[PDB]
Amino acid sequence: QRAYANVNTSLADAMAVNILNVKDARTNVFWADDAIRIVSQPIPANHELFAGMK
Amino acid sequence: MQIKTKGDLVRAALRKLGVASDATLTDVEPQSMQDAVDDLEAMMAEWYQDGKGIITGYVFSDDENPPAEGDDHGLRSSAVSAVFHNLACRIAPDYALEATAKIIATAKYGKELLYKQTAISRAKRAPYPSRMPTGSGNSFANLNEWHYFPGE
Amino acid sequence: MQIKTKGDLVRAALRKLGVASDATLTDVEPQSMQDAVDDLEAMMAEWYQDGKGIITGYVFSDDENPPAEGDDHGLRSSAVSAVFHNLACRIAPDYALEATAKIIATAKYGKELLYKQTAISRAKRAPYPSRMPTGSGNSFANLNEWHYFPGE
Amino acid sequence: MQIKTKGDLVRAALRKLGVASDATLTDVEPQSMQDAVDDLEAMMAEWYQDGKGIITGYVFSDDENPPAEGDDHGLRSSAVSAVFHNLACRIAPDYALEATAKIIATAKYGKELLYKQTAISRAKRAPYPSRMPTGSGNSFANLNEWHYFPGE
Amino acid sequence: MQIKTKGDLVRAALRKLGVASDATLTDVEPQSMQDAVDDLEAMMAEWYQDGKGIITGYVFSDDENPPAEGDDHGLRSSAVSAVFHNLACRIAPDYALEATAKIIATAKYGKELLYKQTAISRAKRAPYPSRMPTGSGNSFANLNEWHYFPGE
Repeated sequence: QRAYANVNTSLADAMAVNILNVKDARTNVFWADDAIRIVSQPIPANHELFAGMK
Repeated sequence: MQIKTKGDLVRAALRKLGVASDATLTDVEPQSMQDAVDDLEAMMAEWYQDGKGIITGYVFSDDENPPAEGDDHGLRSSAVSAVFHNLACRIAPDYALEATAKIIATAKYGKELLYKQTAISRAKRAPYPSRMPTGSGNSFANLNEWHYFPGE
Repeated sequence: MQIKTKGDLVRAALRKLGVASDATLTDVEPQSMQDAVDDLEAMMAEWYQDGKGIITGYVFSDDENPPAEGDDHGLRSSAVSAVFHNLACRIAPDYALEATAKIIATAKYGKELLYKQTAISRAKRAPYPSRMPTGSGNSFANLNEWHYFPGE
Repeated sequence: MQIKTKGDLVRAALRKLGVASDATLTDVEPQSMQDAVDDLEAMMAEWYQDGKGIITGYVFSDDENPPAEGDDHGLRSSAVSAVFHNLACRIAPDYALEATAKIIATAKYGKELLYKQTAISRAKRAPYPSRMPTGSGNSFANLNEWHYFPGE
Repeated sequence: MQIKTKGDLVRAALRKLGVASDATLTDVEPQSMQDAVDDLEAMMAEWYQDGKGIITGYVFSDDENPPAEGDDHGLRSSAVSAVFHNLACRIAPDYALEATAKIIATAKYGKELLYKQTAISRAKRAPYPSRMPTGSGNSFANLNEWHYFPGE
């Protein structure tokens, strides 16, 4: 389990959290390409709606 | 109907048992009324197993409303006879008595007739399994790409 | 029929029991007759399961019009014997009684004879299934493109 | 429910037996009350075989809190009748008694209604054996190369 | 539980029988208590066949303690009813009595329930015989030369 650690220390008692968005700003977004995926299916054919629709 | 309250049910049951009826020139002791009402409540909660038993429309008396006697039972007109016959059978042992053969027969018949319509309703058939094709005769389904039944 | 009211039915039942008749020197006090009429109403309501039981033409009394006794029962000429024999059997336990064997046999016969005609009416055959072909020998259906029975 | 404590269960059992009630003239000593509560605890703990017998919600009384009577039994509304009918049957031999046929039949039926839901829940199918193939028709299994069922 | 001693088991058995209770004004006799404790020790020794019979957790008193009564019995909470019902049945003939049908039936049921879990535990299946191969689809076994089952 300790092989998965990503921070040095844990959250301890009076630990102040600091907000990082202190003014309004349009975002710039970077990523590793395989970090966002889109999953897609057709609408199931046995649905309650789409009963008489071709 | 003339049997519209838990007291009416209890008086009918005691009259059937021959404990408290004008044909016997006796009358209901209030303690017996309380005991019979408690027996009716326990029996009705046992029959209606929180929705998975026999459905009759009986309205259980909540704790707050002080006298449980006097409230409408809420039963339909077709359950009253079964309810008070079975109540007479249930409360016969308090007096070291035994409900007679006719009372027992009517209790059985009434309970069966009470559950008849619920049994008819609950005799439902499960849907097709998830591995059953819809066939090519179902042209609409096979054209909308519905080749197998969903299941569940 | 001379028996035209719910109280007439009850009087016939009591006479069959031997408890009270027009010839007896002692009679039942009217609370007993009211209890018997309530028993009759409960029995008839239990029989006629909201239209799905035994059809007799019985007219249930309304609470607004006060006395149930005095209301015509509406039964045909052929149901009176069955109804009051069953009533004698049902209200025998009030008087520490057991209806005799002949009364019980007549009650069974009358109830069965009451349901006979309604059973003959209810014995019906369901239509052809939705997957049943109409047949090419029907001509009209083949030309109208009605090759399969509708169903349901 | 008017029955909300172990003492109330014992009182209902004694009333069913005809030994003591609210209308009675003689009452049992609280030592006998305590003995009957001990019997009820024993019966409940024999039913509930440490979690793998009959599940009821019954709450056991700890020795730290002195009075065993006065603890709410924790039962549902539909189990009270079964519990106190079986309790009456079990405590009848104390008084050189024998519970009557109606109480015995009601005890049987009530215990059975008690265990019905647990039986339904425990009627579960085992998973596939560890040597059974999953089949080529399963898309996710084919994609994951899971060729046999896990098992256990 | 409240029944936490061999003496408590003895008094419960005598209360079931009707020899020494509060429902009957009679009190326990010390000779009867010692004889019942002797019967209980013998009966439990016969049940627990040196570890190969009914396991209950009973603590067999040694000769060191003079009064056998007063010791904790060590039974589980679910064994008390079975133990004292069987004890009452066993010690009935000392007083030329006969245990009632309820006590006999509860004794049978309690003993069967006592052995239920031990029977489930002991329903074990023997390993493969030393003369079967492990098959060739077993990978490891055949690669490390377990061509046959070890057995025993």
